[PDB]
Amino acid sequence: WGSLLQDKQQLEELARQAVDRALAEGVLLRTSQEPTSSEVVSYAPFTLFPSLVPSALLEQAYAVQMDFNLLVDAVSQNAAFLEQTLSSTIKQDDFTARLFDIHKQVLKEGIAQTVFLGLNRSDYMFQRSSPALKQIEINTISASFGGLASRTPAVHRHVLSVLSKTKEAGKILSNNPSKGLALGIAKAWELYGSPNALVLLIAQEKERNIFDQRAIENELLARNIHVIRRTFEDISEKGSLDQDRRLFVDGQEIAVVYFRDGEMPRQYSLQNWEARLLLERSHAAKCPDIATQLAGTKKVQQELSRPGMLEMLLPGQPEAVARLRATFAGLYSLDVGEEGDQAIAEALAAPSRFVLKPQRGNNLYGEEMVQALKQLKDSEERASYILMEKIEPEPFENCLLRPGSPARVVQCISELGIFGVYVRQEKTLVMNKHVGHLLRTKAIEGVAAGVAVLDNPYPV
Amino acid sequence: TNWGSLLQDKQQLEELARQAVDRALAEGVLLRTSQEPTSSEVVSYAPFTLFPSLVPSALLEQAYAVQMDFNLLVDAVSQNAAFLEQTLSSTIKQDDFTARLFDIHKQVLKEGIAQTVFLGLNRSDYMFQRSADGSPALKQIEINTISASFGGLASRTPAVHRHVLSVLSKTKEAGKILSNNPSKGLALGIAKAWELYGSPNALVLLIAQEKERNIFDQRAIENELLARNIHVIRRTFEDISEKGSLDQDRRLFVDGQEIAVVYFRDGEMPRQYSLQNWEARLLLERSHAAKCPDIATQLAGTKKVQQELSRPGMLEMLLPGQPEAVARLRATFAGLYSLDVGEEGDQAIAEALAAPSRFVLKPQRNNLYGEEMVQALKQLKDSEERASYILMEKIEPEPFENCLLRPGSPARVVQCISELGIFGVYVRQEKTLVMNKHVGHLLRTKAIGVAVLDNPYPV
Repeated sequence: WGSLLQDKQQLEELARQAVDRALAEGVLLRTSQEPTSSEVVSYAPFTLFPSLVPSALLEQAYAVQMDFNLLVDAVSQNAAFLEQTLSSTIKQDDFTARLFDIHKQVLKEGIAQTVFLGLNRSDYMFQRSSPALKQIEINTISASFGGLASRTPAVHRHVLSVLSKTKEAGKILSNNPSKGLALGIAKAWELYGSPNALVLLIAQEKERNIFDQRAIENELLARNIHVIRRTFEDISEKGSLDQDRRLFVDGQEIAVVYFRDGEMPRQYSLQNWEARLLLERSHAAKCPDIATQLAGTKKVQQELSRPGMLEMLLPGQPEAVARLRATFAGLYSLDVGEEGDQAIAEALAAPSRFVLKPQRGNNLYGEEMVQALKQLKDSEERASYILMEKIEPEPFENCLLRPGSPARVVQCISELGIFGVYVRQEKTLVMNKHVGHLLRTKAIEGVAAGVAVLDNPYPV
Repeated sequence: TNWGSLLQDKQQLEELARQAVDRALAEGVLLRTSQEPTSSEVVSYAPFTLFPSLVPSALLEQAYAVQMDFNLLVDAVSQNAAFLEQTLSSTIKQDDFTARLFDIHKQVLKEGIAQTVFLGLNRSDYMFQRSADGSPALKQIEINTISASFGGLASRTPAVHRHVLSVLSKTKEAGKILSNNPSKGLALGIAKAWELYGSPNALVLLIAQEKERNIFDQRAIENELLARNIHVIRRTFEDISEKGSLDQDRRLFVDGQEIAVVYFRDGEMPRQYSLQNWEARLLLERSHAAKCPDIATQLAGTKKVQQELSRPGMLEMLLPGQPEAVARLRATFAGLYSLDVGEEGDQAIAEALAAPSRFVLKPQRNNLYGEEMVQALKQLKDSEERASYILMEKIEPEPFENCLLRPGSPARVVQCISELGIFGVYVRQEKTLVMNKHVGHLLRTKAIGVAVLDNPYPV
């Protein structure tokens, strides 16, 4: 479809068509100027065209989501695994220490909730081996863009239709993760067993991605389930527990706490840490619970790759273990010791093969990674980082539409996300599924730079 | 209302307003800002009401029931050269805008009309007058025969009002909001004209200025056409001057592509035309393409034609043997008065000078009330420019309370009045009427500032 654009004039004309359709379809962010206000909005950056994705790789990513849901839930329930895995990390990293301290406090007091759920997103890249599916990470707190991802297929159908490619417009895959994500919260709300109780959505006041979050709220409203949006500071001021640890905000009972904040250390303060502890101690279901946020950390991801580790967490499930392990790339501990020393030495000698990732645009490549490794080698801070195999997908051409940037065709690579939803009542899994996908695409330079834009996986 | 009376403090109102605005944005109820009217990189919501305003079912039904009569009336006017010439003979001597529209109309009649396909997308607007008995009566403000607006955004607002009522657990009331999709019906009129034109590869040409806040409303019509494999190009009058060309059969080409339908979303006001833009308007009118509207149909929507249509026996002359249609049309007419030279115009001027509260002064080309109207009438009485104005009965609906949401303005409950619009679509091949229908409604509400989008809640 690229060949049909004669020059920059035709490209800019098609880009204008795409942008106006994206806005009409609700593919929206607040402005960076006014992240607290909907009095002006922009479009969420997205690709002019849907990017080609081999059907086998998309199928493989879908086929392992229920395994990842079981694995994260198994990790969240294994106090010894979490403590052994994170012991060195919590000594160095204040953020992980504070999350772990809340986990320890609620384990000590006893878990108040009987309803557990996860809304997550497992992210992959296509490694040049033929392409192979390899996991970047799994996002177990504030799994984003399921709302906007439900709105972009119509935009790509519009762009292909403008070019009279109506057969190709029809091959774009329908995608509605926001319905599935909402249905996970709705199931947890039903199991909590208070018809008048609310869903509490924790979000900071500065939230450019509010429309993505409102999509989940709109789906719950359609099912007569009401959401209140509150900050951690609002919970510090107004939240409290009754004698049975039921959570009340503004006199209203809370059934489900849905986090869309609390993933990064700068989002906290003393009062916000106090609020996170109050929420975790409550009888409300948490999405995620504190142990499940810990299950999504880089150090857990690295330790899950150790020989025999998956078998220990998922006993007697060889097919599930095989599907999970197939997605694992090289993951290396940088902890003090000979093994961490070898990984540092390998990355100093061949920096193009590795990425340095803090326990958390913070990843380091090339010369910046080499400078950081020289500083980390004789620092106990080395426990707060992992090294990973650099995944280099085959670049391809697309046009990344972002406000303030002229429409230009550039070399790109993608990240494929699968949205997972599971719900457990006590020890019993009642829901475990995939609910849709997210393709995001970034310009290369080879290191991906700029923020990833929304895309759709065109099946080939 | 059951919903309105739950909002007792400013914090409650502001919280519900935030819910409304976020849902409106998600539903594509969008408008460019006044300061960035050429760019879609930063936009906002089209102003709208927090709640749907109460509208008597009988008045909505009456407005729908007269639309097909208005479509016949405007089409009949457009085809009656003698009626247009007699009606506007004094107007064209004084008003440059009417003179230039009329001159194109005359040049095309003299050359011969090239198109064989005709259509109108229009919007007939009403207010609810307090009648003698105290019961409201439906009275026409005007009919918009060029660039009939907001049928795209009106297709998107019902979901917003359902959301607001659902937040308040008023799900029965959310269910009673009327479904409304004028965007689809308006596009289907263009699609019918495109089918009758008979060129599978011909385009719809949408004429629009580069400075266009209401682009999203316009795109809704384009989206509906694209769903039916009909393609739109947006061009300015300046683009048509540069690139528009006719073949020996007066087929219109832009960038080598044939044009089946010219859909005007510009050209309703004099300030939109340079001399080059008037040349472009003539080129388009001379072409074989269907025009929405044709120049005669734009003239059919003007204030002077509106007033002359109220003369005794005039409807009967334009719509012979149609007594039930004539009665439905005439029922909606308020007082409309010529200000042309002569005793009658003198009588209207004297009545308004003496009792200004009863009247509004309206230009043919900016409506004047009270003291401002009196000063203007003193200046117009001994001026030939009186031919460029009509006097109209002042319609004062019963005020009611609602909350008008506008970007950058605080949420406030204020006294309001509404205008109810009905969208009309008709398509004709030569003498054969192929489509004639209503396709939806538009309720707009204003503080007693800008009219905001609303929905008529049936009572």
